[PDB]
Amino acid sequence: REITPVNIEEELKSSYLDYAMSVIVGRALPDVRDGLKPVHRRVLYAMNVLGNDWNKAYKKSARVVGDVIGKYHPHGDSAVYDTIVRMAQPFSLRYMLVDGQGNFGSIDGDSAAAMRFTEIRLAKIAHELMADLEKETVDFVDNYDGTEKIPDVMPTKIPNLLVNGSSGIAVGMATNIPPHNLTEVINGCLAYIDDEDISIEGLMEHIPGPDFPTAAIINGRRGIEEAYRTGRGKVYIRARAEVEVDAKTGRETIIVHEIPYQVNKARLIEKIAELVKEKRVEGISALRDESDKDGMRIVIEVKRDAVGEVVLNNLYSQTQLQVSFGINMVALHHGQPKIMNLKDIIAAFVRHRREVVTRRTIFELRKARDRAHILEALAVALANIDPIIELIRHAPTPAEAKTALVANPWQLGNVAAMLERAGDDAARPEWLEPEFGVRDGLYYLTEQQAQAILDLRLQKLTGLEHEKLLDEYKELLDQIAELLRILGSADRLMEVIREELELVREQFGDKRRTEITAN
Amino acid sequence: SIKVLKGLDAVRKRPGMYIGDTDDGTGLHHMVFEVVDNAIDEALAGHCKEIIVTIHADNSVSVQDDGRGIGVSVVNALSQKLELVIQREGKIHRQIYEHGVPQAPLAVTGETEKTGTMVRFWPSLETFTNVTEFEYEILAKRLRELSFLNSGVSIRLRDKRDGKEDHFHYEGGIKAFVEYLNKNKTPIHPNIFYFSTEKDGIGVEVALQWNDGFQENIYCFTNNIPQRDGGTHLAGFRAAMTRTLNAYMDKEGYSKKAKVSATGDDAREGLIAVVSVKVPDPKFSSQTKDKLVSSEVKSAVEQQMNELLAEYLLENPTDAKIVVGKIIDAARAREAARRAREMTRRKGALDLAGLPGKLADCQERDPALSELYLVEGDSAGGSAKQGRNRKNQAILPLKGKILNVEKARFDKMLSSQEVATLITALGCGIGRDEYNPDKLRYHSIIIMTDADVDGSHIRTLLLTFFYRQMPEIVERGHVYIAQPPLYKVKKGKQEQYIKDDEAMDQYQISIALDGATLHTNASAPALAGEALEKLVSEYNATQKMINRMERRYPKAMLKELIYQPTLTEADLSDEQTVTRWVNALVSELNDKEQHGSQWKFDVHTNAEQNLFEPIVRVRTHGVDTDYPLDHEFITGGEYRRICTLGEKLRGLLEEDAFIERGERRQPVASFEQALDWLVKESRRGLSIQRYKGLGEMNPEQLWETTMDPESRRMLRVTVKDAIAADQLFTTLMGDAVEPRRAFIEENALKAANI
DNA sequence: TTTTTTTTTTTTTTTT
DNA sequence: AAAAAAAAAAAAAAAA
Repeated sequence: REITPVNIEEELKSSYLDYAMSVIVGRALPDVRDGLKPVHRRVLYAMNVLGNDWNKAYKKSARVVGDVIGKYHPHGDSAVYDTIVRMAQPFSLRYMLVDGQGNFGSIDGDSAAAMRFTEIRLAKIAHELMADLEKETVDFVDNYDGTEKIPDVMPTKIPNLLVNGSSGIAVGMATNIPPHNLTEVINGCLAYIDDEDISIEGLMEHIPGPDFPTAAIINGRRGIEEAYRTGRGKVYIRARAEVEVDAKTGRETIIVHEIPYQVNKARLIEKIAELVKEKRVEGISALRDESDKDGMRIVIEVKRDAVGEVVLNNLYSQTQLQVSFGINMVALHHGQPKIMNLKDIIAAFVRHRREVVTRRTIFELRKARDRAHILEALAVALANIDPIIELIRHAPTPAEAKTALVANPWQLGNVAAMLERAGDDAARPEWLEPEFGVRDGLYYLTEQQAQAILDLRLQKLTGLEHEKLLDEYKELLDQIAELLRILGSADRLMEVIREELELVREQFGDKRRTEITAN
Repeated sequence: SIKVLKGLDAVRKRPGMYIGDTDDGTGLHHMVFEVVDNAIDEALAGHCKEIIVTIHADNSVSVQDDGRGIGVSVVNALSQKLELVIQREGKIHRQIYEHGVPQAPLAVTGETEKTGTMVRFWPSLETFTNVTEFEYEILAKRLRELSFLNSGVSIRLRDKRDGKEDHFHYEGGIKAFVEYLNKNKTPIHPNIFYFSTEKDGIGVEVALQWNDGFQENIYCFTNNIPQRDGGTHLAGFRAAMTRTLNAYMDKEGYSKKAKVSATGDDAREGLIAVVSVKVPDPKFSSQTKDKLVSSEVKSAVEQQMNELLAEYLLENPTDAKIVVGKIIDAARAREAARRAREMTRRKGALDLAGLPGKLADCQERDPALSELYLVEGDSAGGSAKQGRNRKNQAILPLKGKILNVEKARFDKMLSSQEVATLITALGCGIGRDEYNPDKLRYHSIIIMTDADVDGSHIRTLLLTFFYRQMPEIVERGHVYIAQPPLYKVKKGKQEQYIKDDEAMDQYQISIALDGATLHTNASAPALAGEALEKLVSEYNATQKMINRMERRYPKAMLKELIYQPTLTEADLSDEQTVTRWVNALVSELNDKEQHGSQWKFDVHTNAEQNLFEPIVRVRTHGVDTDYPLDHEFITGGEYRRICTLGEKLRGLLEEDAFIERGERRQPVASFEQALDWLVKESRRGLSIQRYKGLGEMNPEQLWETTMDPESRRMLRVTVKDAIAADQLFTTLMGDAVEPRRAFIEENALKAANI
């Protein structure tokens, strides 16, 4: 029918549930494993595909935004650029994933330059966030048009969720995770690997609390403990302020050395001015901002008839020098939202690294076995080069040459006999049928091996290349042995994971910025 | 010779997969129509002129031919006998079969030359159940339809048990079809429209005759295959009929005298029509062939109807007068059915009438003959304004997402977006004191948002505005919802518009099964298209269930459980049987393992139920876990679906099984490989165009899809229960978040569950 | 160069 | 105390 009646209840329910599930799964919340939203994941994938390496030259932000919008992200420009701007600026992320050139804003409230002015490049840590992507370590999902494919999750080496934090709003849910120090988070991961039945008290010993990019003070610790036990808690972030007293005269000045997280300095100065004008806060004679690009310095001159400590306490209570940070650790786990505590996040990351390393070893073992098969073909061919060239000359076309090569079993030379029998088993690919290969001192080439022998060039008949093939075969046998050793023992998998985590801690180690105090 | 017996046994093992449902007697008639279809395919080449079908008293069906004279056949495998006599090359030859096994040298001589092959096949009582004899009515109906469609082809029928007879021979063809359809009814004019013009290889035949029943009955065929759901030929037929009749009324001025504009479903009222088409390579929406989706057929039918129906109307003034009188009477009845109303000033070049600048208003001053399209933005507004009907359709583009009036205060409704909406509708909704819905300027308010997630959200916000602020407008049925497509998909000449991702999945399955033949054995006939389609549909349903079960159990184990034998409750009592079953399962899992997982089994002896349940250990990524298949899982319903699909897929692929897609061929070892190959071959020339809103659609594409009343697909918003609607709106759209979270989580769990 | 909405926690105003 | 209203963080829809 042209017109078919629909109830308002069913239409509203279907439309709003589609929107809510779409926002919750896709855009709002992050994934617990790689700690990235789909827009972040697609931006990083587009930059990696373009080749925005940290040591390569910069590229214009417009090119990256157009590449993301055209191929991967169907949701319009000027939000992708906002994501890139937030990822490129150090006062937002504890470890920036984008290396930007130009104006990307400031804590004073200046907006970033337009898309046409700035230039964009990957940070060095973002490469370790995408390590071994080409070794089929993660599942690739299709594009919106089906023309390309995007990773479902990144094979991260950094715990990006705990490290950089997150903040987003879904329809039903809303996530708010603070950033942490990478060294302490890696130490917590190593402690978990050492003892998987580790308590949250031990994880708190290794991870005392969050570490915001803006160095500050965290008043309490009950909020941190509640957040790391239940996944929710309230933290109070204080400003670094000192009532510096003049030696010559009794007048005093309050100098705010550092500011809380996600607090705009311009709005703070404006609000202090508003309170002074309305006389809600007394004792303030003057107000200035003397940030000389050497930190920040907000000078507040106290009057003679004012203690100064009381003025600073009143500024803490009323102004935005104290901010309540409500922790709400909601993230996607197995493609559904879930409130997760510290140990759940660490366990999820370690499971992700287990999966990534196992898939990487499977891919490398398959590649090594295939190359060993091809090298066996080349060695047997160069052992019997004279009858092979005679057969190829006698045949009329390459297809008949391939059929003749496959039909004739080939004698193993002395070099090939010593090479192949030293390898023994554990070098044939799994898919290879038992008919082919060495059988009673006579090789049986496949169609692929005959094709490879036909593709052999005359350069390989030189004396050096046969020794090169022998050495490469020995190296591949050793690599296959090491890969089988990793895939066999469950402890060697954790040895590899621990070595990778220790190397990541060594390369990107950093010191604490925020202080946890007792009050 | 040995290969033939393998094919006959393959057909006879699963006769329902090939011929159809044998229980209700459809298979016997399908066999008869297979033989008759072979005869008619012979007849289409201008050789045969007589097909004497018979129904002997011995429960046997002869299909005689007088034509020209002519693997493993499906028809002779099921039937317990054949009597093949071919009177070719001046000598009569004879062959005898028995369950497909010939017993002769297949070469005999006889007197008289003649032509044609007569085949008396005897259906086997073993394969078919509950229907032994043949219903004369079904064969008579289908043979008469074939006689109508294949004009100038005698089709005798002689029921020898009763002595009945028939002789279907109609040289008129489609005109005879219309006469047969209208013989019981009362046609309103004597002549019958008819043409049989062919163009570009698409032979088209159409006929028409109106009657007094005010019922629509349009039948359509494609290569003598009926289409229940119409298709492109039906759409082109309707478009051409409406265009020609509207142009005729405009030219002669009948409409001005009546002061009423006829539309679709008035011309089609009281209509009998047949639309026979002959495409060389037709394309259907499914293997049932209930809908033709061939893009080339609409244009041919449209052009030929547009020429020849107008030509017929010019040369038949009396019948045109009678049909136009009927259409005028129907239009007058429709006009009388409407609610009272008054004319409204419309925005125009001379007079703007104090309406918004963004309103692209229409020319019709009468509400109930005008429409308003509420679109999402200015680019969508431009795309909709470029393609529309200026007489009827007005456009009022919004600006992104609008206020949530549920959360917002009444005084917060001072936004430019909502004031612009209120001015155009002119219900005076602001204040709830001047709100008079009788002064509504359009009696059709169409929420034509984009076809994506945020379009759905904006649709919900608009529905909140219309339900909360203008509740009587929703009650009276003025609010409509358009359904623009999200995807356009093209394979060379073929083109289709797809609304949802579920429709995209169905379309992908349809291409995968398009022209695909699956052979269980190397020497055996292909499966029926409908049987393979049902197999693939059930397979995808079980795969979706297994994906839902991915957290509880590994996907590999559940996928392997399809091919293993079933484990009933009685099996759980025996220690040995469960051990053998789980050992076979784990060995099969270990053999086909492409990753590092290592599968092991154990059996836990329950002292309460006195059973021996199995456990499936797995060591994946170095993590060891156990998955006991408890008593709940064995009778859980999920395992019932897995077992039913397993019973269907135990032995559908022997060692030498293969599939084909015309020229291309592929041997297969599992149904997964066949499905993957079919999908991969389907997506070769494919190209999907996703529309990120109406600004990416051309105005012609937007007009063809969801602005034309002929091809429109709308929905009227209605309120079944006021209380339930109020509760749902308050929960989903109110200030409190906890009921919204509970609703979302409950629906997520419901989706995860059954 | 500039502006309007959706969405959820959390705080601050302000008004009673 | 109470209750409502406003603003702000980040991904999305829209334009001027």
